[PDB]
Amino acid sequence: DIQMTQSPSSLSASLGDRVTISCSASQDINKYLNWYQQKPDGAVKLLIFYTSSLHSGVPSRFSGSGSGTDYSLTISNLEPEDIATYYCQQYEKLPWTFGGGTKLEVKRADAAPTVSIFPPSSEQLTSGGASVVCFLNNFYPKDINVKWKIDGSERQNGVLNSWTDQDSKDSTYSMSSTLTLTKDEYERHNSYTCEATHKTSTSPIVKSFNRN
Amino acid sequence: MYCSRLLDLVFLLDGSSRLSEAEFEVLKAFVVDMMERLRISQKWVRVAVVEYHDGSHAYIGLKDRKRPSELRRIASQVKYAGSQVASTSEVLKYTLFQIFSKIDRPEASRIALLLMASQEPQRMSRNFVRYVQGLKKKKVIVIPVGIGPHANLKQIRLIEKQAPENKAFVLSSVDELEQQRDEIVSYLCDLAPEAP
Amino acid sequence: QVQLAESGPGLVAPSQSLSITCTVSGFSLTDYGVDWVRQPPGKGLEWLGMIWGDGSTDYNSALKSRLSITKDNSKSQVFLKMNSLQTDDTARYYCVRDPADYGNYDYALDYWGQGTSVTVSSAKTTPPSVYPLAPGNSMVTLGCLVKGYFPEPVTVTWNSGSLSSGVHTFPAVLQSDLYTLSSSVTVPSSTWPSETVTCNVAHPASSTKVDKKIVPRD
Repeated sequence: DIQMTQSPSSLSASLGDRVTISCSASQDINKYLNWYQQKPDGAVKLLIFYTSSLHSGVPSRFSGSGSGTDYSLTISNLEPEDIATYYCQQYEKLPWTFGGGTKLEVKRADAAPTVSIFPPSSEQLTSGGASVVCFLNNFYPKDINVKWKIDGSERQNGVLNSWTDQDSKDSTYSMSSTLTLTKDEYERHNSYTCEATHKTSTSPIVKSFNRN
Repeated sequence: MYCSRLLDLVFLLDGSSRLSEAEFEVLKAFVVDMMERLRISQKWVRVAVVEYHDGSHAYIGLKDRKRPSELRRIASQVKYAGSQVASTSEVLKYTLFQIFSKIDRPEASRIALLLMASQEPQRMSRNFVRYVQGLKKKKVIVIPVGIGPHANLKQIRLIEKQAPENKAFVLSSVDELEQQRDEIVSYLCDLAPEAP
Repeated sequence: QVQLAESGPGLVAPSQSLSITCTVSGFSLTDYGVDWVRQPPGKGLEWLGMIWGDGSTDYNSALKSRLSITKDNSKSQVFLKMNSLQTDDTARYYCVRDPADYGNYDYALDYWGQGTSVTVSSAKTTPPSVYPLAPGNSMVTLGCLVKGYFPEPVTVTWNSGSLSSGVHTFPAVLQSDLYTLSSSVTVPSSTWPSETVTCNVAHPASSTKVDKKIVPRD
């Protein structure tokens, strides 16, 4: 298997920008490289084949180049619909292998997370279940970390995190964190804190509730 | 008539059931009739004989130091292999990486006489053109000789297109082998340099 | 013109097999090849194998000979068959056309299909347990915890679609071979609790449709 490497997996750009995605091969692949695009709705299409040939209907802002082990795709001027994930693929030797992919992200002004903590619905507790939910909404950049705290002590077991992809309009990101506990462990403590740590704030954006 | 020049000729015999046991004898005969019209010697025309199915059976090597008579005999004693598939890609690949791994005799032309009567499965043709181009890059001329209505015509045309010297001889049956034997030996000889 | 549509099982129990038919259109299967590529959730693309115009095939050695690709030229259909499916074989499977032209060494995956999702697990159709999330400013954020369901997917709306601009539905994660996702909605404080904010969770697989109105804590 020839290993295809696409170093940046995330690439922030601004519409109009000229973007270049790199793909390198573990060995010489004699220009037998193709470029694919997977839009946010999942559609996959071939953009460039044999290093630089554009596929039918593909706009001329896309161009590919390279040889030996290094190849690249270039978008002269970034159009909105160009926001997607790009994969390079070799056909020098079977089986065909793809690169890890590079997802284009739209640049925007930093934004702080709008953190909201939720105690378990009584109906849930009615099933010996106690899930504390924490929403970290509309922030930018995408990088963020959450931390759970029960009565001051941190907890990293029983926590499930889900992140959303960049918002189509407002270009922010949102993530959810859920601390699931047994009704018993839950009713055994009082303070439940959720801490967001993001670029926009040097002091932890804390949220919490006491079991009153 | 006869060839006294610097040449390294590799006979590649289709080893598929596409050629009956009797038809393969006619093929082997043609090959021996050829060796009879070549000046077999390490200083003139060197010969190698290989039968090909899924793999290659090398009966004679260009470096084999055996009397011509011995070599013609070995040729006549090439076992019939009626395999369901004779991979041309695999033989060219074998010719490229094995036979001509190194070119010890630059003063000699190199010709791969691809005697084919079948057509391999497409999956086996994946690197076909790449192997023919690799041969071209060692200056190994590839002469395709189609035999019968199952000989891969695509590959025959494809080989002619890779290099100008790759001339094809399309025969309807092993019976035409003899009729054209002389024109074939002439062409191959003319692709070789005489020696001083 | 050129089209390729997948028809899969949707679900597959471990040890069992996957059977997907690819109905192609706009071209002849004797002229082109057809590949199978899958994408594991949250992962990249993976090439499985393909079948040439003549019927010969090529498979990814990594599939440990579990894959079989056959086709029916007359019915413009290519069949994928995979044995002993494991959980990590869960992925969206796409059938993609490719020239399969060794004459030009042209094997680009020129036209893809929408794909078909395949979840491989022993879990059984469980409906989701929907829980309303009421708060612990000028805007208020409500939520709906959709827990313990299977298989995917669910359809979470708020106020039957009336509320959307302030809605965030997060990707489902596996809590325990059962999926859990959350949905949040932010609205002006003047609208809740004074007015009703309800979340609607549909789960086709269970023919279930729950409505959970967000009520201030008791």
